[PDB]
Amino acid sequence: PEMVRGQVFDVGPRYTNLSYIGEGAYGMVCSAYDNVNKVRVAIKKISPFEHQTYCQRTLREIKILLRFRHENIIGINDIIRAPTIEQMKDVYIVQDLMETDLYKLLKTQHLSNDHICYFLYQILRGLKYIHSANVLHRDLKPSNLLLNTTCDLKICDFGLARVATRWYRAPEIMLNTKSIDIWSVGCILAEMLSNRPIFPGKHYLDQLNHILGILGSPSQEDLNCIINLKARNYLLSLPHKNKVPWNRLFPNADSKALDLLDKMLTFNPHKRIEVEQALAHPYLEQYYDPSDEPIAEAPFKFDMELDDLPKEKLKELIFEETARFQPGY
Ligand SMILES: O=c1cc(N2CCc3n[nH]c(-c4ccncc4)c3C2)ccn1Cc1ccccc1
Ligand code: NI
Repeated sequence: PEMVRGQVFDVGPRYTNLSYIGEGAYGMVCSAYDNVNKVRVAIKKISPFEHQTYCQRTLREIKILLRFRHENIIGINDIIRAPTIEQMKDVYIVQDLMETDLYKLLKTQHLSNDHICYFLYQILRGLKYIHSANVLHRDLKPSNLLLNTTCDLKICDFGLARVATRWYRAPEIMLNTKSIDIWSVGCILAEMLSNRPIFPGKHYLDQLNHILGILGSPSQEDLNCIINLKARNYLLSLPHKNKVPWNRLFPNADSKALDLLDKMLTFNPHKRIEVEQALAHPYLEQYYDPSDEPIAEAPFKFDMELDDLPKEKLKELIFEETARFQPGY
């Protein structure tokens, strides 16, 4: 078995010629050659069994990604884990290999207005499907937006996905709602326009300050909803902040792109634009095609209350969910 950065990757004999992609808290992504399909694939190693929260994420992503089928959403082609539950410490999720991600692309490339428009369309087409299944992604960021050589976009990382970095987090998450994904897509749109994050806060306080520095001081109506007391008081203790017009921050940006940006980056989630209205925005006219925008057959529903389940039980559910990919099923 191969070793990638002192981490073992037990995916052989089928998957070999491993190469590092990235890593998180309890997982590592590599690329490898599939000796059956004769292509390179992406493999995601997960070690979640010590924590209940990590077990919940793993099971949700596996369940959601195996039911969904849409061009702009990553699937699961294969899953590797030990023959027995006692020996299963890791789960390897095999997925389509893409050329890069938006995080990497925005670090080296300046995007044309037509490419910002096209990438934005595919995010919203993907999210149109997700939201139609009554699911929120809850963690849309440039690293979760995969791109291939022909500019096809796929949304990955459904660990935080639920049935309806802090830089892409909606203010209502920071002040205690498919609207949270729209906020993230708004942040991503702004980063595509300038190659830098619009709200790069070092901490939540710095995050809220970055937000108010552009949007201006929140209105009474915006501070009317259920809000955390510490957060509400903090905002009430701040000196007035003026709203910075969108053309001052993005002088070169397409005004239609700035109209949609404004509607997505709305403090009040109840006043924020929805996915379908965003797809119909004049800015996405050249790509908008409701004939070619699939929705889910029925809303996604989990059979069990996963949050209440002990980590040992979640492991069993994971073992059963992953059984269909084992030889002799
Ligand atoms: O869940 C996923 C799946 C991911 N990928 C799998 C599919 C794919 N195809 N092409 C690529 C790619 C190709 C070239 N450059 C970058 C990416 C991926 C990346 C990536 C991130 N995360 C979040 C994560 C990672 C580790 C632990 C926990 C969470
Ligand atoms: Ni292209």
